Amino acid sequence: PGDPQICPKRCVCQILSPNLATLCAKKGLLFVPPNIDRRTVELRLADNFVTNIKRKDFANMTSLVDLTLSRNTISFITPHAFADLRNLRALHLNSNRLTKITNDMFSGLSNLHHLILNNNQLTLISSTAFDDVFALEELDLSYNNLETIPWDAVEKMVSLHTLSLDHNMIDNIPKGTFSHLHKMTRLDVTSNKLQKLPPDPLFQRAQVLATSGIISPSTFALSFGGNPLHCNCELLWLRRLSREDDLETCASPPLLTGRYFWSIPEEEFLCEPPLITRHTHEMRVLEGQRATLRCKARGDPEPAIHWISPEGKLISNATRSLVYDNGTLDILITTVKDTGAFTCIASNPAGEATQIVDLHI
Amino acid sequence: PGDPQICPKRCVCQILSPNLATLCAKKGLLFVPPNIDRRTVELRLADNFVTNIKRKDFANMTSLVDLTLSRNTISFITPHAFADLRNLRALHLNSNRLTKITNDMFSGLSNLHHLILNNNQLTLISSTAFDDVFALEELDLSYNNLETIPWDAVEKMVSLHTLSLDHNMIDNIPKGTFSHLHKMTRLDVTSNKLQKLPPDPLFQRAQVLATSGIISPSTFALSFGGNPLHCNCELLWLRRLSREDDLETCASPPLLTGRYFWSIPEEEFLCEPPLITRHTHEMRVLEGQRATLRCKARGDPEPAIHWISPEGKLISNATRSLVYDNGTLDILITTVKDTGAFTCIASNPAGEATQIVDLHI
Amino acid sequence: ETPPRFTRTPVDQTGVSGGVASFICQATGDPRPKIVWNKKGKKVSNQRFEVIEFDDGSGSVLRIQPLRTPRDEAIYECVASNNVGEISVSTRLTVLREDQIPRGFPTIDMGPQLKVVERTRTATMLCAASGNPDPEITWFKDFLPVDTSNNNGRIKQLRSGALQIEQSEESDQGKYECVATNSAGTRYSAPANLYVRELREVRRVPPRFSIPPTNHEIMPGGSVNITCVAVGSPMPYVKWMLGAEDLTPEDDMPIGRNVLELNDVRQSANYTCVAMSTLGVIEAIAQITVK
Amino acid sequence: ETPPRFTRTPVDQTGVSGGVASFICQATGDPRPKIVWNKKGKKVSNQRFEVIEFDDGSGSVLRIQPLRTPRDEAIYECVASNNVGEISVSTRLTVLREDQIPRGFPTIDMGPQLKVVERTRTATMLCAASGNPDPEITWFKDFLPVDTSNNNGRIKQLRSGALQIEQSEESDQGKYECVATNSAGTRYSAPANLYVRELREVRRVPPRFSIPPTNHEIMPGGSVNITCVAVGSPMPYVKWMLGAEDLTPEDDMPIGRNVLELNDVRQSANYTCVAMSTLGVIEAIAQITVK
Ligand SMILES: *[C@@H]1O[C@H](CO)[C@@H](O)[C@H](O)[C@H]1NC(C)=O
Ligand SMILES: *[C@@H]1O[C@H](CO)[C@@H](O)[C@H](O)[C@H]1NC(C)=O
Ligand SMILES: *[C@@H]1O[C@H](CO)[C@@H](O)[C@H](O)[C@H]1NC(C)=O
Ligand SMILES: *[C@@H]1O[C@H](CO)[C@@H](O)[C@H](O)[C@H]1NC(C)=O
Ligand SMILES: *[C@@H]1O[C@H](CO)[C@@H](O)[C@H](O)[C@H]1NC(C)=O
Ligand SMILES: *[C@@H]1O[C@H](CO)[C@@H](O)[C@H](O)[C@H]1NC(C)=O
Ligand SMILES: *[C@@H]1O[C@H](CO)[C@@H](O)[C@H](O)[C@H]1NC(C)=O
Ligand SMILES: *[C@@H]1O[C@H](CO)[C@@H](O)[C@H](O)[C@H]1NC(C)=O
Ligand SMILES: [Ca+2]
Ligand SMILES: [Ca+2]
Ligand SMILES: [Ca+2]
Ligand SMILES: [Ca+2]
Ligand SMILES: [Ca+2]
Ligand SMILES: [Ca+2]
Ligand SMILES: [Ca+2]
Ligand SMILES: [Ca+2]
Ligand SMILES: [Ca+2]
Ligand SMILES: [Ca+2]
Ligand SMILES: [Ca+2]
Ligand SMILES: [Ca+2]
Ligand SMILES: [Cl-]
Ligand SMILES: [Cl-]
Ligand SMILES: [Cl-]
Ligand SMILES: [Cl-]
Ligand SMILES: [Cl-]
Ligand SMILES: [Cl-]
Ligand SMILES: [Cl-]
Ligand SMILES: [Cl-]
Ligand SMILES: [Cl-]
Ligand SMILES: [Cl-]
Ligand SMILES: [Cl-]
Ligand SMILES: [Cl-]
Ligand code: NA
Ligand code: NA
Repeated sequence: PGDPQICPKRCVCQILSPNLATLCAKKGLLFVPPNIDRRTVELRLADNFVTNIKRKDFANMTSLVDLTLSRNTISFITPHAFADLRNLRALHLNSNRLTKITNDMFSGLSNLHHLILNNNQLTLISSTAFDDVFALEELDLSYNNLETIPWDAVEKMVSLHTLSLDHNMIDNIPKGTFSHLHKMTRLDVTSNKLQKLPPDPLFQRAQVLATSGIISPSTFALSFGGNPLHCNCELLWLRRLSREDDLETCASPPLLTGRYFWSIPEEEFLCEPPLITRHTHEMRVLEGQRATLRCKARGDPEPAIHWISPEGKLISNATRSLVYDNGTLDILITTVKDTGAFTCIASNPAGEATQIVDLHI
Repeated sequence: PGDPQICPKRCVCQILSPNLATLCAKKGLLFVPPNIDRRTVELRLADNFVTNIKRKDFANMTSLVDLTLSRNTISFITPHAFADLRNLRALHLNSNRLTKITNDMFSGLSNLHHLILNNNQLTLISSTAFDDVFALEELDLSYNNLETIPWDAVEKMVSLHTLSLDHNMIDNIPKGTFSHLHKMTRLDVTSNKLQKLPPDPLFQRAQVLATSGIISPSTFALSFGGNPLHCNCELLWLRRLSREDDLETCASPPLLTGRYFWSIPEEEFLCEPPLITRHTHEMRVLEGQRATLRCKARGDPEPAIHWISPEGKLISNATRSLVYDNGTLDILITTVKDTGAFTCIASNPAGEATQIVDLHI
Repeated sequence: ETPPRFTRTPVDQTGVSGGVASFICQATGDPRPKIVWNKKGKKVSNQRFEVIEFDDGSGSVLRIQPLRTPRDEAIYECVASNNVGEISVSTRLTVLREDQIPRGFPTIDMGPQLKVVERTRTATMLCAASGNPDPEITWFKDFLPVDTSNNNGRIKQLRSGALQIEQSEESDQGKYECVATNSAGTRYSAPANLYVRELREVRRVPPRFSIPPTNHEIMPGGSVNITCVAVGSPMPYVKWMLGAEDLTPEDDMPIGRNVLELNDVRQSANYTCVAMSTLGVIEAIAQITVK
Repeated sequence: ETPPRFTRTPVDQTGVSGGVASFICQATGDPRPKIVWNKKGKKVSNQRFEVIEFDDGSGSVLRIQPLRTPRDEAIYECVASNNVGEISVSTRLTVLREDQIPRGFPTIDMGPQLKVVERTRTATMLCAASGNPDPEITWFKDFLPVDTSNNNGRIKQLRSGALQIEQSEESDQGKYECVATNSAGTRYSAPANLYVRELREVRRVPPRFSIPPTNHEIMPGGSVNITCVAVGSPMPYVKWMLGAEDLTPEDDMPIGRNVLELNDVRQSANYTCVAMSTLGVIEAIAQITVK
């Protein structure tokens, strides 16, 4: 281990802190310099033109802690390029051209407290891409194309302080994401595609509300203001909160389009019960054949369609049957055991409505 | 024409300047407000969440001059949405999600002195997209994915002051681009993929070179520092200029890799003469059949392959013959007129080298 | 005065890894009995163990979330103590992990969702469960057992696992949980919130045809436009049908007006225009006869 | 003293829209004749009309770029005047636009490119042109006619339209233009720059085989590796060939070392290893005989 102190030709390395520093920032590098002392604790490559991270570049660096690639051209990172750094606590990839997060990317990282991806072009993240790092204090995805992220891996990080999703395309946030997650100060959803938001105790602590002469703090900071909110009873819990007005606006339903979210009274947030539009009254097909049952119901929000076997409880994806998203029912092998009266049920936050179909085989 | 003064519900409209102002900036709109007085000279929609520009939005606005869509989510603009504004001198689309510039986009614009597209995702621009505005003083494409732009339309704008291509993927700049250009102060190519640069009197006036005690103003400002320069005699004219050192770096040839461009002495900028690698010695095929002639030559830079008919000046893509990029020759209909000794010539800035192939039919 | 007595005691329970469990212990006495929960011979303390007193004050409820196996596997003890007496009850908690789940263990096929009900109206919290044998459904509101007893009262559990609250109060709103129990263990559904909002009454008008479908006579090969319009509060969806065949898909269902434009039909059939709303369905007939 | 005299006079010219044209007029006299260029009866002035004096001082050159039709169509007049005399010459310029170009008009098939030559070496500026009839090629350096005269001198024009400069001076560098002329008109090639750089001499080594291809004997069905290495300055490309069949594509040509690994060849053939450089080509024979 004992050796001289080597420095890249174009960089400046400092021994001043007991941590070895290698400062390559703003040196006009087109690639990661080949000669860097593997004992470097702090490596600054930021504000360079490097387009590619080879595995050789960051390989066999034990003591690296801060690594800043920010403001580079990087469009590609070789898998396991970062496998080597077991002590890396912060990685700044921000302001780069990365369009994807591969599952082997960050597959050596562990003790990482900051992963900064902000201001990249990423359209997708691999399902297992974040599985290797559960210890992240901060995950910054800001300013990307992401439609969704691997949420089940996000809730597996219990140390997460701030999650910045702002300025993305995100469709929705799963309900049970933050349920058992704690110690979370901040969440930024601004400038996204979210129609609704799931309730959560953290979001109950996002508000500041108190009686006169008493002051209630805000333990959670939340900004959803940039989204095309679909404003109905599902957002009522959010409307009942006492918060600042960030000028979030309701896109839908058409009655509320253009109205500011906090200006609308609580009573005007309205969801509507299910109504069954279409059905198959009676059906006759023999045993062991392809069968199809149509039930389609409308409402605000669009109701959930479930089925009920004759004198029975519930169907599902299973060995003898399959259910779909649009409501159709496929019994692949029909049997005389299935002859009878099936019930179609449609559920909504406002209510539920049922119809009946009859099946003879 | 005489009517009341109408204002969007959520905006603030000012009659203070003889130009009618409508200021919607930072109002949290998800879409362009339907009610805007068509007499508006100055319209600020900036820092809003609009995802779509409909034809109806900007339609029948005669007097509009400044229109700022900056810092929006716009991913789409309906064709001829801007057909209506003949008096628009400035359009700020910057900091948006646009991935394409359609030909019908900006197909109503004329008198435009500023088109600001910077900080968008554009990967492509239609060939005729810029044909409608030749009056542009400033075209800012900065921070995009563009591999190339419709140069022949760029040289058709003779009033162009500043062209900002910086932080793009641009491959190369055509040689005869800037000959027709005049009154051009600034060109920013920084953080691009350019290997070389074409000579030009503007680039000859980009340098500051003077004797001691004399200060030289730079009439033309040019920044190429962010590129993977291929450093050979083709860049020698650039190396002979006296300019500031912006820390541009040579990517190639391998001998110069990593070297700073301005540190390398002029004599070390080396291009190499052509060398013919492959040939077809003799060929026999009859008349009216598919024929192929292989000539492939290497060098730095890669030499230009041309052909010589027996006792003839040269060939071309034509009725009787076709030439390709890789150097192969296809005579689709061979004739006894084509029987003879063909000469293959490969040209380079360093020199040229020839070989001979014989053809009997 | 009077030594305590156990009015209700817990039972042996079995649950999954990450699930929850509840032990209900309530007592009577003068003085009011002090309810204690013990793991081995010491009062239970941990981040996941939460005791919830009853609004009556008769007792409390021990709730363990989430379930950690085998940290929580042990015997537990309810202790009802007062001035003149101390009495005890024991129950056993076993927790098996996610791969140890046998087939037939209670599984929640459809859990409760968000539900918003106007005050003094009927709210129904749905639940569906299965297993071998068929599991029994019980409900918990705000970590407390819901009283479904057939004794005359507001809250009533249905034939389906769904719970029904008529004449909804403001105190009805909270976190509801569906609990499936059988010989194989106990499973809790994902929690769901019931929101109680103030009553807003608005005139509700059933659907009536503003323009009924007009009987039209066109010789074969032609094309006609039948105007069918319906009105109401809510404004009903309008749909055309030939027999049982829906002539418009559910994706586009014009609310105001639906016109039927027939293409070169040279045979004869009777067409039906339908108007559907939550207030009931109305359907009228349009007779096209070809000569 | 002596009235002037026309040593060279312009000629009628025809060009395209956007092209250029040059009229060469030089005179002799004592005093030196003042050369004037007139459009109609007035000296030419405009942004596109640029007069270029000769280094001799004998005369000037009128260059019109670009050509604007029909603004520039007119008769033009060179005037040589001095103390004791004034004399005149006329020439007609006609300019036809891009769609008026007849077939056979001079077209430049291959124009000159950037060329960088070491001092006191041979630089060759290429040009190719075609048309009916075959056009004549003339050259212009820095808006001045290049003197290609066979009178003993440095600059010589080749059988091809290419211009050749032996023993390149520093004053040789500039902007060169190829000019094709025939009965149909005159066409200029795109301008190209010649860069003259200082001479750097390096020792040049023709290719020699460092490891010549080794004759190998392997019975049929086997696989062998033949080591062929060549050296030189420049280091030659190494390529394998069976007869006239190139065994490596031009995309990957190993500079240092090329090995031939043979696959299951059960017949017999003689293999050739080749090393190519700008200093020439060397080829050696590797023999594989199957038994
Ligand atoms: C790490 O890699 C470097 C170079 O790749 C090597 O010199 C060093 O020995 C390696 N360390 C270990 C522990 O193998
Ligand atoms: C059930 O199947 C449908 C399609 O057959 C699928 O979309 C859905 O995700 C499945 N759900 C489960 C819980 O397997
Ligand atoms: C429902 O989905 C199935 C496939 O999942 C498709 O084949 C069918 O056409 C759909 N029907 C409707 C009415 O959407
Ligand atoms: C402009 O369009 C609007 C609506 O599209 C119309 O009311 C108005 O009359 C039009 N003005 C002119 C001058 O065509
Ligand atoms: C000649 O052929 C090349 C490719 O085969 C093509 O790109 C080029 O446009 C052709 N030239 C003309 C004048 O069409
Ligand atoms: C050369 O290019 C032509 C078409 O441009 C193609 O058909 C041919 O395969 C190419 N040959 C090689 C060796 O690349
Ligand atoms: C259906 O149409 C036929 C002829 O078009 C008619 O005879 C019959 O009465 C109609 N149905 C009813 C229920 O009236
Ligand atoms: C080719 O190979 C044969 C047999 O191996 C040999 O006799 C002959 O001499 C070789 N060719 C030359 C030119 O030596
Ligand atoms: Ca060291
Ligand atoms: Ca892996
Ligand atoms: Ca930290
Ligand atoms: Ca994946
Ligand atoms: Ca949006
Ligand atoms: Ca019902
Ligand atoms: Ca007005
Ligand atoms: Ca158009
Ligand atoms: Ca201006
Ligand atoms: Ca196009
Ligand atoms: Ca680059
Ligand atoms: Ca030669
Ligand atoms: Cl910095
Ligand atoms: Cl690279
Ligand atoms: Cl960048
Ligand atoms: Cl602003
Ligand atoms: Cl929209
Ligand atoms: Cl944005
Ligand atoms: Cl007592
Ligand atoms: Cl614990
Ligand atoms: Cl009512
Ligand atoms: Cl005299
Ligand atoms: Cl002019
Ligand atoms: Cl030499
Ligand atoms: Na950069
Ligand atoms: Na924005």
